[PDB]
Amino acid sequence: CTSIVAQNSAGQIIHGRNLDYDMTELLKNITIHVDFVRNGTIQYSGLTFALYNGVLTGQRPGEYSVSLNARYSGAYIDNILMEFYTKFKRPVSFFIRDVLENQATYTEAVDAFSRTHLFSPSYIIVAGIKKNEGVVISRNRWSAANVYPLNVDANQWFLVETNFDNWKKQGDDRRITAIQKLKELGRRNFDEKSMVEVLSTVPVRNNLTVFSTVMVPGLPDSADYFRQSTWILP
Amino acid sequence: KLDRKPRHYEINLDEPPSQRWNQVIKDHLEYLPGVVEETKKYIPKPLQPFVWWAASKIDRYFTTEIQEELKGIASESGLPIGEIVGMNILYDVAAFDRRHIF
Ligand SMILES: *[C@@H]1O[C@H](CO[C@@H]2O[C@@H](C)[C@@H](O)[C@@H](O)[C@@H]2O)[C@@H](O[C@@H]2O[C@H](CO)[C@@H](O)[C@H](O)[C@H]2NC(C)=O)[C@H](O)[C@H]1NC(C)=O
Repeated sequence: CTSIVAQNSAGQIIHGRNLDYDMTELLKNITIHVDFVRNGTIQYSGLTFALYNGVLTGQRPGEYSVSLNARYSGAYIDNILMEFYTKFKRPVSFFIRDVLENQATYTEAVDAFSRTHLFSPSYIIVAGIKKNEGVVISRNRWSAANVYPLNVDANQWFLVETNFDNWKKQGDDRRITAIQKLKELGRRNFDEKSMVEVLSTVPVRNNLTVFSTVMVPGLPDSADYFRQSTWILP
Repeated sequence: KLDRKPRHYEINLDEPPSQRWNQVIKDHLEYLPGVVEETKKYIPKPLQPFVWWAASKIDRYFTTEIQEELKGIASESGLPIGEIVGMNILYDVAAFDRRHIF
């Protein structure tokens, strides 16, 4: 998994997301895009898979978009019980969907994802519409959260996150490549097609990549864009 | 080949929750049994007996709305609900292969 958020010079915020899944080819056949509608209006959209009614890559059209990366640290043996415990205590995919349904603004969604409570370790990447409205939320072991927002005035116009931390994070070829590619393309004139170039660079795209998607919640037709922006890889 | 976009669906929140995913399940019914069988293999074997036991207690983890959706999904797919609940809770169990640790 690779989640990217970038704000260009014009102020547009782009959310790119690659989903890497070990059970790659079977999942491609059941990858779907969904519009959740109520009273004839799209409340929120998301990518999911047949049998899964939660959302891990989704958008509140016009307001914000969100993607969740699993977070894998060492000592999987030592902590497996605690991992299963928090996953049952607060189901992750349905928590995300509940936020998309009941939180209307970027600021409201970021606070909901930052509440101090049991939550499975993960990275929640949220993209907005206003300035610096792009954040990586680090859900830590096992109830705290840290936020790392955009700082365009400090020349911090993009955020990239995958699945790891500590040494393994700094050595992730997916994360390193995406950061190099964003710097090559540069902040100015960075658009959704630039995000497509980044997400398609090897090894950001790799043998386990199920789909690549781009979300721009700030667009006046963000729902229409998201409905055709996802690519199931061959 | 050239158009590799995911199929689009509208999930009507005004419909009863047990009926919302009918069309999605009907369109992918061919693939669902193999996905389930292959996903379960990623759960560590020592913890599989616990997952199935805990997953039957569906009323403890989800709102009534989500409960009815999961039950509707299990009815339309013809697959045991405990397995469907387990996969949804262990959202990343098949994302990152960790069976070599066991
Ligand atoms: C998508 O599905 C195809 C379809 O294959 C089968 O379809 C169903 C009837 C059911 O039996 C599924 O479990 C099967 O997958 C997949 O193509 C098959 O891939 C497997 C891989 O080992 C192979 O054994 C089969 O011979 C393949 N069948 C054909 C007709 O080619 C395919 O792998 C899935 N993924 C993608 C990306 O298409």
